[PDB]
Amino acid sequence: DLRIKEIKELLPPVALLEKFPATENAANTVAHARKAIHKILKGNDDRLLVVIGPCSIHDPVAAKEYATRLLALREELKDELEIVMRVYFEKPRTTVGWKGLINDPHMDNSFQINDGLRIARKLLLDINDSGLPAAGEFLDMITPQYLADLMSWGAIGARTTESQVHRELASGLSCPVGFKNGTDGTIKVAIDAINAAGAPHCFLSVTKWGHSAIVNTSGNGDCHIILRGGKEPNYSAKHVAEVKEGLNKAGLPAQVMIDFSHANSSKQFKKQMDVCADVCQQIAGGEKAIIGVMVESHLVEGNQSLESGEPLAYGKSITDACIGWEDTDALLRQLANAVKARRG
Amino acid sequence: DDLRIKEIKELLPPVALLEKFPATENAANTVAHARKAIHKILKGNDDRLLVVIGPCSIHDPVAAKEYATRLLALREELKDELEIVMRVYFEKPRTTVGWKGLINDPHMDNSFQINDGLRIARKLLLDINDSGLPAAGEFLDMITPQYLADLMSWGAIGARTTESQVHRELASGLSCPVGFKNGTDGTIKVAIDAINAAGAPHCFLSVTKWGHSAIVNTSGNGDCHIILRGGKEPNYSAKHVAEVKEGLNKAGLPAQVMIDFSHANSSKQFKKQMDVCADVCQQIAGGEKAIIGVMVESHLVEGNQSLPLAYGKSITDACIGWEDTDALLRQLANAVKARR
Amino acid sequence: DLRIKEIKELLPPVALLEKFPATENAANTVAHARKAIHKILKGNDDRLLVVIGPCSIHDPVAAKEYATRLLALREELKDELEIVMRVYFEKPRTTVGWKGLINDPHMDNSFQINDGLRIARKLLLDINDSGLPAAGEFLDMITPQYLADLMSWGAIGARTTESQVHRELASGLSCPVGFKNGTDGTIKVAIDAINAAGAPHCFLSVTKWGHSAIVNTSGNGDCHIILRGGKEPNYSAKHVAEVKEGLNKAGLPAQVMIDFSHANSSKQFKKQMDVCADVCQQIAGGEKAIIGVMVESHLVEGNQSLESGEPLAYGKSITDACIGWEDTDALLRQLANAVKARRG
Amino acid sequence: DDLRIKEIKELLPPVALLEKFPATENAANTVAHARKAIHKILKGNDDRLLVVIGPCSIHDPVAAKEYATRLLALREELKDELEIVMRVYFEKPRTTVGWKGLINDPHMDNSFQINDGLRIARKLLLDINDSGLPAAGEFLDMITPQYLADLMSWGAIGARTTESQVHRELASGLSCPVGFKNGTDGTIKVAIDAINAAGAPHCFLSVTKWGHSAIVNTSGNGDCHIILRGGKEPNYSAKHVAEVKEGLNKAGLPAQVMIDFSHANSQFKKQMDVCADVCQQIAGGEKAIIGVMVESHLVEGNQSLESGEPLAYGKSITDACIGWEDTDALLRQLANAVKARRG
Ligand SMILES: OC[C@H]1O[C@@H](O)[C@H](O)[C@@H](O)[C@H]1O
Ligand SMILES: OC[C@H]1O[C@@H](O)[C@H](O)[C@@H](O)[C@H]1O
Ligand SMILES: OC[C@H]1O[C@@H](O)[C@H](O)[C@@H](O)[C@H]1O
Ligand SMILES: [Mn+2]
Ligand SMILES: [Mn+2]
Ligand SMILES: [Mn+2]
Ligand SMILES: [Mn+2]
Repeated sequence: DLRIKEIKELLPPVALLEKFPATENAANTVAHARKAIHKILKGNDDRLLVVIGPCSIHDPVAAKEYATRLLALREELKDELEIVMRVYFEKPRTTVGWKGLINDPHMDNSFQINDGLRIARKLLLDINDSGLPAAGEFLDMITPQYLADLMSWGAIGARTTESQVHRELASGLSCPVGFKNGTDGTIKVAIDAINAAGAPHCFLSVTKWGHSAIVNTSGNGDCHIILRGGKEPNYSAKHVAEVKEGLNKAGLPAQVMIDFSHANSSKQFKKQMDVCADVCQQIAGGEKAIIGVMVESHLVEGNQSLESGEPLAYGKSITDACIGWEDTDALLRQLANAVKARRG
Repeated sequence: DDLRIKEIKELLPPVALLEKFPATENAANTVAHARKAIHKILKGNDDRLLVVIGPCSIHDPVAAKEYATRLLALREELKDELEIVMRVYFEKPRTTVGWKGLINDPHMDNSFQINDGLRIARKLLLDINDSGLPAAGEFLDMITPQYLADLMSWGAIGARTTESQVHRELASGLSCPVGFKNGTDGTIKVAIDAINAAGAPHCFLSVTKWGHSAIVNTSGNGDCHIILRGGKEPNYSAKHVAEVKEGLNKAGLPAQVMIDFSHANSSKQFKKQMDVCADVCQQIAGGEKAIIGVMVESHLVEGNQSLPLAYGKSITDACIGWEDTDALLRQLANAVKARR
Repeated sequence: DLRIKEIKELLPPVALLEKFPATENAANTVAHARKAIHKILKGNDDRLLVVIGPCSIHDPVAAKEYATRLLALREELKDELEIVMRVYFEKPRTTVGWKGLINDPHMDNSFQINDGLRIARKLLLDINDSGLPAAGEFLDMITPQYLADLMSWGAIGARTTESQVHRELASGLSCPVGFKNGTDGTIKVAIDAINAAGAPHCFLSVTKWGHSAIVNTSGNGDCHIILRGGKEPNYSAKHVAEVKEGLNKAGLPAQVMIDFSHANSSKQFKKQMDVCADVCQQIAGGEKAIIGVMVESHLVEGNQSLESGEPLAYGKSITDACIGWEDTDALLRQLANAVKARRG
Repeated sequence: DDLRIKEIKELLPPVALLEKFPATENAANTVAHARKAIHKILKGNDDRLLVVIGPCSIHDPVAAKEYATRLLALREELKDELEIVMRVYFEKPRTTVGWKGLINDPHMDNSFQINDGLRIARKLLLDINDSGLPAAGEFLDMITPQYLADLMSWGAIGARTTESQVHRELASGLSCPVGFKNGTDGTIKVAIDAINAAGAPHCFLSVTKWGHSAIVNTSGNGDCHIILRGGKEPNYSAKHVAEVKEGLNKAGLPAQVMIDFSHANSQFKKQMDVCADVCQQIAGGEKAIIGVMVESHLVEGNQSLESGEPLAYGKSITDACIGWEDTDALLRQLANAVKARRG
């Protein structure tokens, strides 16, 4: 082990589950949201799943204010929207940068992972306990053991849709799971992923106790595609119809989640509003295959760079740029009205 | 919690397999020598060719040992041209579902006797290395590596996981050199990004030799390289090799490549492997120095079969047989002779 | 494992440490009480260490009511007495019986030890946070990692004083440790234990992660004897003189803690008051060797049987009989008066 | 706080030693048959005598295997009268300090190479059982047994821990029979309590074969008995045996004893005198004596490890033992006393 420079103690998941147990409210929130999303995926509910929130969480105070504002819209638009808050801790990049809230909660490159896990789990508990469901991103096979019991929906990392170990992971998760399409806009890997995750699997994994074990999963039938764009945006009606034809040819439900950001928005946060406009039209004219959307959203629009010896703007992303609260309110109201038009 | 987790069973920790199956002196010397040789080839201070060759997947230790005894003869004969390393792959990534290799399911009956699989796999790897033959594997599983990596002289991150951050992290901490396949579509960038990440230090969650999760800090691995394995069309041609060399130079990496003759470079047809050998041999005989290694899917008997089984025949991808193997290795040795 | 019927999961110490961390005041209570006892054992404080409280804890509610009453007397008498509450979670039996709160918190042979550890640590934390230090018998080889950081003083029981694993345990404990003499009255085993515990040791133990490990200890110089009687009581001046000589002969300071209960009362709880009368007269008369006493004390006197199935009376021991609160108050004032007269 | 904890180092979990040194078929058969034979002697359906004999402590695996081969000859030959089991103890519980034994200090230099020592001790136990000779251990810790107890056909709880609840818990869950030494006052009440305690089921914390702590439940071990080892005076006479028997009957326990010829009942050669008295009792019809314990080595006596001089071969570095010639004689005497008791 000449390339392993140090090994350091890691709190076991049981220690974070005992320090931060789900309240009865928190567990009810997760349970209710997982069932609602399942009913939507089965086609038995016609509401739209909306996953919306910051690119990444770097400040629990701002995240709790965001959650309060979002929860108010969630109660008001519940007839049309199943609103879930995006609670992502890290923005994966090949480029250098902040490794996110779990790795580096103090944002200073100290890799204080035990602190990060405590802060992240406590934030998830508080949001769920307030009544707002949470959506997560699964980047690795160890982190989910500390947090997934507070997640109502998750996304597998776009760079690991094709990976057997991430698919094995999805097949045993208690929540619905979204797989992003290919970076060139094709959907073949994502369909392979939905199929693989829907099968039972046996593989190695760390347990709640911090020990590796052999685990058997049931398979996960609540997996769906996330359209995030290829070279160009792929949110249009032509693209949606192509993806629906692929999903039918593959014997899968012809339903999609559309990610309004990044490639689909051309990497300018404001263009999420344009994607909204298009997708709302598709929903208002009777598109039932669009069962969800994902939006990058924060209190304060835009973004900022993390800098040594310097304070940061409150509520503003330190990773990718997000729409701010005003646009977020308008966007949610637009989608709600679109869901209405489609129904009567 | 755990409504899709059906069962949780005990798993031997790496320390028990390391204690049951300690490296002999001979196995350890084999691994060290082979790592130094591949490092020398990668530093450019050796004109020989790294040849990673053998079954697509191990599924029968007895046939594997016959193949190794046969391959060891040629490794010895062709020492001055080739650094021959046997494919000993215990883990197989599926396009969707299927048999995942000896470790996951040694009895090939969906009994998933992974403690058995680890015992069998380690014993096989130890005997091979102990006979003097170095070994190569794909590192797919995040947990299994600690049971075997000390007996591995070279590793691969598959095409379907080259883009994975956890695999890049694992590579940053391995004691052996590592090849990264190109993407399934043929994309070269993902692999260049993996090489850059694997050479950097990382800090991440992982599992110790005691079976416990821990925080690990790695040093970074400078001995990583790309493996051309094809996309929609093959990418072994001199044109593709030139393009990849220009990409590596742009990325500030050494302009060096290993060429996988199988998978999408052979269009999943085992005989095209000899066709690619012919084409690749020409590049090497004409002075191409950027080709530092190749990989070939080879077995005792050619072709493949579905999962009693036929002896010497692959139960995953189709392989060339022993006779075409001998001929291929001699073709590569001759091309190396000519290059210098 | 033919005689092993079942193996069940156990929360690791870090889980209990994370769920119930020491407050600042709890940690201050432990640090100050250990320092004050060390000062007494070094000869630099003339006050009396008093370890007093229930034979066993079986009910947090009565334990906390008790703690409030004792805290008020610790505050009023602290110029004379260092009062430390008996908070015993583990009981050694002559053959079989209820082993205490941790082993069987619901007192019904359901052995819900994970519950018992949660209950026990929460209670220890509440008592220390209130300002009252706590004493415990260290019987089990695994439980200490869940509690020792909240213990200001520990006892190795008469039945285990001779035990090498218990001496090793003591050699690595952060708190002072008393060794009872043997059940037949033998003094030499406690003297040997003190000497063994003062040396460093290397032995197998379990870590805060719940894994077995090799540990090295520094040795514990804050060990002393506890006189608990034998076939006959051994609290009297004749016996104290013999023990001081025996300690000096073995190169140990002539210092003793006197247990008023167990064999020194012939298991008759009211006689603790007679032991008290005699020891107070020793202390008031000038006996410096008596640096501590121990007393079995509860809200209500006497004891009661678990086996009858009757609902338990409040504040009343289910193990050895104890003096009630009124006797306890009179006893603590007697001891404080004796210490004052010893100084005068 | 951990002020008095200087260092924490890695420990192989039992599964690692079990995987490196698995029981052969022969070792397993030896353990099973010896345990069943001792159960039959304790239930009173075999008239043979349990003989636990061998070095006070094992410090040299080579010498132990030679003694084991020598004793194995005597086992087969006297097998109709005696169930011979080798004493394979790794340490001498020492009043307060000294050489700590093979598991702690296999290299005998205070380097505490416990992982080495566990390997060496499991390998020794495996080889001895595999050859056909059962082995007897002393259970001092609650972690060591997990590495070794499957290769043990009988065990003793140390006299300094007979009273200890945690060692009684351990006994209640052991797969082999267990003896409890008397106290030191030569009294038997703590040992009677230990047999009653260990006979009951318990629930308690223990370390598993995976090296993790867990909650275990046990069934209770009905195969426990007393060992008479003396105190300030020897307790091996027929008078003492009669007192112990009335005490066990009064407590509702089977009236049977094991007599330890050494220690306080002992002067290593006085063990030969205790054999002399014990044989007279057994020949004269004493059924209650179901076993004996004898400290024996290749070479009689003992010797000091803190001298700086090379140790003699096959000679104890702890308590003094009888040597091989006296060992053959004692065993034949016991076989003859058992013959006289029977026919
Ligand atoms: O500081 C929180 C910020 O939230 C924004 O959405 C809002 O426009 C700002 O006025 C400010 O309240
Ligand atoms: O949240 C912890 C995770 O952090 C990621 O950045 C990393 O890729 C994983 O290996 C894991 O350590
Ligand atoms: O066999 C190892 C044992 O060694 C003993 O000397 C010690 O008292 C035990 O704690 C245990 O470490
Ligand atoms: Mn983003
Ligand atoms: Mn293949
Ligand atoms: Mn009591
Ligand atoms: Mn001895």
